Amino acid sequence: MATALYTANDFILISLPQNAQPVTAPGSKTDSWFNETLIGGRAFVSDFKIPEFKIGSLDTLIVESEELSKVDNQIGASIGKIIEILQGLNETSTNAYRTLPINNMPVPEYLENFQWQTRKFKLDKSIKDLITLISNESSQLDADVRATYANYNSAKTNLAAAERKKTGDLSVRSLHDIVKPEDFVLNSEHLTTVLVAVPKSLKSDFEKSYETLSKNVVPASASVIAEDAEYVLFNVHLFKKNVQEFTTAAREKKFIPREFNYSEELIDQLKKEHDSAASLEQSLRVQLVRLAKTAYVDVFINWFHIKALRVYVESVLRYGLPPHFNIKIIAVPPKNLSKCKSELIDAFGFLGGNAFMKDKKGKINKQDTSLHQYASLVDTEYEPFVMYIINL
Amino acid sequence: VDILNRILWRLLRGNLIFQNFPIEVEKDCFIIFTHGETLL
Amino acid sequence: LTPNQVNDELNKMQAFIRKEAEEKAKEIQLKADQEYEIEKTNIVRNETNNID
Repeated sequence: MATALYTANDFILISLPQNAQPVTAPGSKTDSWFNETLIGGRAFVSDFKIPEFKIGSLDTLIVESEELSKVDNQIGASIGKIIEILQGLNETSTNAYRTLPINNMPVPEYLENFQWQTRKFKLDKSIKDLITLISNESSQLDADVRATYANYNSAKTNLAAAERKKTGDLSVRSLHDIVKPEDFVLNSEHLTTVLVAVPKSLKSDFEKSYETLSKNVVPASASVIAEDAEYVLFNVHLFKKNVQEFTTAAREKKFIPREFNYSEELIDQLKKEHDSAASLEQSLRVQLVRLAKTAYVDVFINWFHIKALRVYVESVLRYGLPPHFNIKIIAVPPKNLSKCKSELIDAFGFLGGNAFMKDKKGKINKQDTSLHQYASLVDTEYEPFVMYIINL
Repeated sequence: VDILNRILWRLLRGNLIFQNFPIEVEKDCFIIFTHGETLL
Repeated sequence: LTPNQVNDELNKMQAFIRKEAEEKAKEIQLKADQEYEIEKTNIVRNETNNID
């Protein structure tokens, strides 16, 4: 191949009747065929057989298929969102979660020990409540991941804002990193403090002009309390009446006043705000990685159960007998997907019926056209035997 | 006729034997054979 | 199609028709054995209560 990159184990799920025979190799059993014949003998075939549950009716069988198709999508949507997040943060491999161990066992091996797993799910529950149950668990786990990720972005916004106050640039920068009683006045009846943000060139001009700029200004009040890289920050002490006159006269000169006035409760509340933002984001990040791996293993088990159930159910509907159906899951080596899909189609397709058989073989992963991509849902083409292609 | 064939083939995954015979606006007949229940 | 394809689909059909019938009927008479016990006990217990 070269129309798609694979570097992680790919899976095709098939279910076939246990009386079947391949016509691509007549004189073979289906099980023997998978191991020996299929893609140059390099196919790894894994067990995936599950037994009978309790089926409502034939009538009920129809309702179950429809739901299974829908829940399978929905879980698939969720598991993709969890993986996209873990990948996005780059604090956990981006190069795994396609063949990253579930229950600390390699993924093709995990499927090999997958025979219908128990977490809360038993073979003596009804099929309708297993379809429902599973979906409820998957939706809860994802909604949790979405909320904590939502919270983590609101926390990033707060940490940037707070930081800017702590040292940024004077157009919103509020002071609390300078706390001196020699640069600010407090407990004062006549005096107040106005901070003036001044361009670096203009610093000399400010130093000369300020006392005479407004009337009634404390002289030798100019001190550089803070400095950024574009602006210089000065403290000026003056009369409360005269603050209006300074802000206005200063703007004409091309100085930018920063309205700040010294009070203890503001200074303390700016430092706390910065502190709580940092603490909130850091807690959220660890919680976000821990939660996403734990949620991921549970949803993986949930998803494969719907795929196992579904393929069995769809077999039961289309073929009827035999009551137990031969399900295998085949782990395909990278870039041998195209060859795999074709050999199974040729061999088993005849069982589904000649009407069912369409040629549109091939695969386009680029958005140039939307033909050449099998799914029973579309009227454009159909799978010719119960086959799902699973791409992690 | 073709869009009804495609919609019934996408609804019932396979599971049908669809014919058509032209009635001789132009019209057409159809036989479906919905093999089963719960979608009838 | 093939005649052969069509006969496999004919066996499969009668299999599906049969499946629906055993599975529904099996449920209906099991509930009826349960209805029997409850109901019979109930009628008697009322009248014996009156007799007392």
